[PDB]
Amino acid sequence: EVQLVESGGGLVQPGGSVKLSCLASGFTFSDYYMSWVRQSPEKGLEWVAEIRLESDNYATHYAESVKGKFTISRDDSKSRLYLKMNSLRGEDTGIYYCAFDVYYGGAMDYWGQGTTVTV
Amino acid sequence: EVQLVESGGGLVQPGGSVKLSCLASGFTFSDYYMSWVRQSPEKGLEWVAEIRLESDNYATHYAESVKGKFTISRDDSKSRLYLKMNSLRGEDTGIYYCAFDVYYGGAMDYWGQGTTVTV
Amino acid sequence: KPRQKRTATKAYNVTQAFGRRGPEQTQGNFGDQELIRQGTDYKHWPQIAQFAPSASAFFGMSRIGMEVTPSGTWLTYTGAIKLDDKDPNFKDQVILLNKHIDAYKTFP
Amino acid sequence: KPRQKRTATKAYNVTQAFGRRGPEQTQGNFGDQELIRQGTDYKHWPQIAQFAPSASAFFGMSRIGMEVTPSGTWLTYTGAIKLDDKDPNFKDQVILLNKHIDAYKTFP
Amino acid sequence: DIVMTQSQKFMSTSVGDRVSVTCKASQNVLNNVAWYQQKPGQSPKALIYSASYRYSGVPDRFTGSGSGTDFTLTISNVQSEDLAEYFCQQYNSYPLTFGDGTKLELK
Amino acid sequence: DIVMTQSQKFMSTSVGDRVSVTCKASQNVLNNVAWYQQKPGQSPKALIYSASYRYSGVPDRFTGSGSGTDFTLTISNVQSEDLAEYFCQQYNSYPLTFGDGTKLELK
Amino acid sequence: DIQMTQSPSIMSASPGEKVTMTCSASSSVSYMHWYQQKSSTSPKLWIYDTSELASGVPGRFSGSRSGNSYSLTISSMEAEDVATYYCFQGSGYPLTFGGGTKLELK
Amino acid sequence: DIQMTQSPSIMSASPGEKVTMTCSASSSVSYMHWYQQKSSTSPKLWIYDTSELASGVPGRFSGSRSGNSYSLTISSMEAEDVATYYCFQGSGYPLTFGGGTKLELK
Amino acid sequence: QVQLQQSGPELVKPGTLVKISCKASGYTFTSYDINWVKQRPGQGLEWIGWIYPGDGSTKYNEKFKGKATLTADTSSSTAYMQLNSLTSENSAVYFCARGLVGAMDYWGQGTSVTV
Amino acid sequence: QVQLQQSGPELVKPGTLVKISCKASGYTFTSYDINWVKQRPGQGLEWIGWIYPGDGSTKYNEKFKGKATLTADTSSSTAYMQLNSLTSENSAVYFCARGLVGAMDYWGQGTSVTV
Repeated sequence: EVQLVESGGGLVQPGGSVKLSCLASGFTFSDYYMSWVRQSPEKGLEWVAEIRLESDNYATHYAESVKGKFTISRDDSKSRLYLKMNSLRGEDTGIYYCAFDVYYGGAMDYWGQGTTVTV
Repeated sequence: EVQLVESGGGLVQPGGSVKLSCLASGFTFSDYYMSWVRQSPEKGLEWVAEIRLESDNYATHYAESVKGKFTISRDDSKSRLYLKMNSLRGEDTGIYYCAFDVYYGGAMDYWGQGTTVTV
Repeated sequence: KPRQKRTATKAYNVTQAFGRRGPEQTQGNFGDQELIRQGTDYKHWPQIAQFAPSASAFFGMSRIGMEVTPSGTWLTYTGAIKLDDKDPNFKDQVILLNKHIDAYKTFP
Repeated sequence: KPRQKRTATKAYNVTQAFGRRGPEQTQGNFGDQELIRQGTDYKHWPQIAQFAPSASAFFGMSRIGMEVTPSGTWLTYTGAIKLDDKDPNFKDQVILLNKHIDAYKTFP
Repeated sequence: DIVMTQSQKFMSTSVGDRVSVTCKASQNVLNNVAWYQQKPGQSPKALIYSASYRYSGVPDRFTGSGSGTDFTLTISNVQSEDLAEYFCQQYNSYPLTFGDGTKLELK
Repeated sequence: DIVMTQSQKFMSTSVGDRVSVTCKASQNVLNNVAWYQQKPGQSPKALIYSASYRYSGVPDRFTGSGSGTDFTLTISNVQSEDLAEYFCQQYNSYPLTFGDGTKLELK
Repeated sequence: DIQMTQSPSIMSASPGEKVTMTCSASSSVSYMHWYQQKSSTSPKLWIYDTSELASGVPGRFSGSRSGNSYSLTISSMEAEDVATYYCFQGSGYPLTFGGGTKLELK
Repeated sequence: DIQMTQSPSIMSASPGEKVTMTCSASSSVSYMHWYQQKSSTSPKLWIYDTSELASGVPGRFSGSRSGNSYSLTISSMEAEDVATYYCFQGSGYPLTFGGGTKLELK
Repeated sequence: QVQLQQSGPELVKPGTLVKISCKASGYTFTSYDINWVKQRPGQGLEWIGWIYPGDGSTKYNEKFKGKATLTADTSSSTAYMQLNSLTSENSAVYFCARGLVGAMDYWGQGTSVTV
Repeated sequence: QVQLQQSGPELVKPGTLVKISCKASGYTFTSYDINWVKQRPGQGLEWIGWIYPGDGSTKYNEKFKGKATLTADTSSSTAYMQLNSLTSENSAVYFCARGLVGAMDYWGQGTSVTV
């Protein structure tokens, strides 16, 4: 019933901007929170940021490694999650996953496929 | 085991003073409450008074109609309960009983034999 | 703080302090989609909070036992609290305590 | 006040408000010969009451269920709280808890 | 989205008998369903909540039973003031459904 | 009052073997008993509390078990420093009634 | 402060029939203990806390908590139940016994 | 802020031999979770609430909590266990994954 | 007792915005939730949404997102609704009821629209 | 480390009052109980009683009621025992010890009394 799919990647020039998108189908999207996770050969996995429901005025929270240069937005009608990026320095190379959990609280158990971003 | 024995009653003229006794054997008398209950052929059972442990400075508590003219005291060494009376009117006719409970409070299960007081 | 005296708010979500809900004996059962997120900020909380035992009442009414395994020591509680059928709020509590009890089987 | 939110003291003895302790399912079994008398004035009360669940813990850890009989409704609460083994007060809590559980068999 | 389906769009009966209807749910909905009555050209009135309990003002002989999938409403000793349409609602996963309708008639 | 009886007023054993004692109670004492050890001359220490738990400093060679009436302990291996007297108490009724005395000598 | 009144004064009974005794309580008495006294003997306890039968008792009797009104239901009458019956408080300090109900046969 | 470190990094293993991986953490860690990632696949959840195995997880694995240090104990090594395992926190908003331990064979 | 009075019938031209009001009384307004439902003639009931006159929370159903806009007024315990579809397909009646978590307790006379 | 010092040996004449001292340290004094036990040479241990420094509560065993008397001194966390029945039957050793209600934790040296 639940299946995520993410896209929007491609080669990015140093200092450019790319808007990865994640689409969900098969569940009430405006009921659950979602977050993003990087994947790089060296630094392993690191947490990007998560977003909260419309009830709390679309409250956000971003990781300390990238406070700026990133922005998570969530339209509710089209049921997508947008991860806008800015000034991609030569460190953010690899795969990006969009993950969410049913029992609200970080226990992520519904991952996607992966979007490849290279500088 | 528990076996209460009470005595000391007898014929008393109006305005006199008697002193009932209540001796117990088979349990640690210094660790339980005890109260008195009167009986009359007409008014049924009424509550006389109760007494509490040495911890609360030998606290006492008497009924309403017999608030005065009665006094409960307890010496722990000889393991007895004393109920002193003064100025007995015509209402104090019948049998008096000792009563103490194991589970401190309310339900009285270990009763005695009875002491007959007639005006 | 010990896990038995932790309040659940919008910061500490119910699944973030009391563990995920499930069928296991240790895991909890109560809670629906709204409660596990809002916490004590859930709008109809006081009405369901009128059944939370006090400090003395919990010991005075529940049956307690100690079970010891090589894993450690556990206190087991078996309680039973009756609901008044005369108060007008009787048709306010059964619905609340039915929408949330055993609701983990309905989550996607 | 409802039975689930009564505080016991030297005025309301534990047996006077929570019912006489016994072996029945509804009745409780805690208290040895003094907690049923002094109440919250028991000189070792806080160390036992630190295991008392809060408002959000009782409805966040217990396996709540609802049972309906011709007698009425009943909320059934099973639970399990783990006691740590590193804090020194561990060897203060096992002594107290054992010398009060199932102590109604020791009365004369 | 949970779908609640009924049968017997028309179901007449006799006076003072035992009639019971059925209401099957697609996805498991525990025990949180409610049964409602509506006489023609009037507003609905709540009959039964929590699938077992009865509202105040609602008379006896209106009982409910079931859990999970098959919910049943049993009416005993059907009287004149019962010609109406009866519905069932689910409350586990917003959005909410109201069934289709069960007309209770005479024969 | 409660009397805690302990037979075997003199027991010998070898080194590093399994030795156990026995201490029976007249009335039910639930599980509220504790053992203690006292070497000749010096004051007694504390071995086991609640019949199934050790204090801090007691070696794991010592263990205890039992409930209700037949409270017992077991020393895994008899060492040189375990030549002393051992007692078992009754922390339930108020007259505490410590119990007799047993010794564990060599042979 | 507190006044308690048993409803039936002298209620008759027949073997195998149902008996109902009612004690009122114009107060907030938590649990109403419940005693029985026979002729020329010491009183004995019969209901512990509003529901529980006492120690050494036939299972015929059963208490209730119908609001502030409390009641005892005797399932079937027998020769072993001809005595007086009393209701007793114990929440507040000024304890008060009832008035008693005398169950006789027919 | 909370910083966490997994002690082993390239720990090897042999069939049937017990495997232990320890994740250190600061305080406020309520229930550390464990995820597993294989080569070229999406990450999956394997331990939640430090004790409960996930859906499909063989009963071989089990977690523990020795104070502030959490541990994963692979009972017996199998061919279907060569992957990277990483620890995760869930209490504080600044979530932080571990460093990962790559379990190989001998 | 508990009564929820609703406005009378309303005949409107297509597209022209409507407004259906229901005034509450006899109960604590900010203690219970007010929901709406529609009933096409012949067809069955179907959910629309609820509004709670506290934080102003309002969770519509998927079908009628943007088609309906609930409001609240705690000054007179009155809640009203604005519909903007009006395509002769929603020619029906509407019922404004109450509820704890969705279980409808009481009802009201309702209204009636006509395109 | 938790320790409990006690006075030295005492040789007294018959009938004379005897006071035994027991000083505590490294422990919250009002958070435990100081109890006493007696050990005749050859015989077994027997209970005497404890004193809680806070409330001053004292519970004695049946045998020694009116024989021994305890006291508390929160000024220096020291407790004393007065024996006022010694004639010839108590040439023994006394052990001031600690412990929660019931069992005894770490003990003290004790002291011997001979008439």
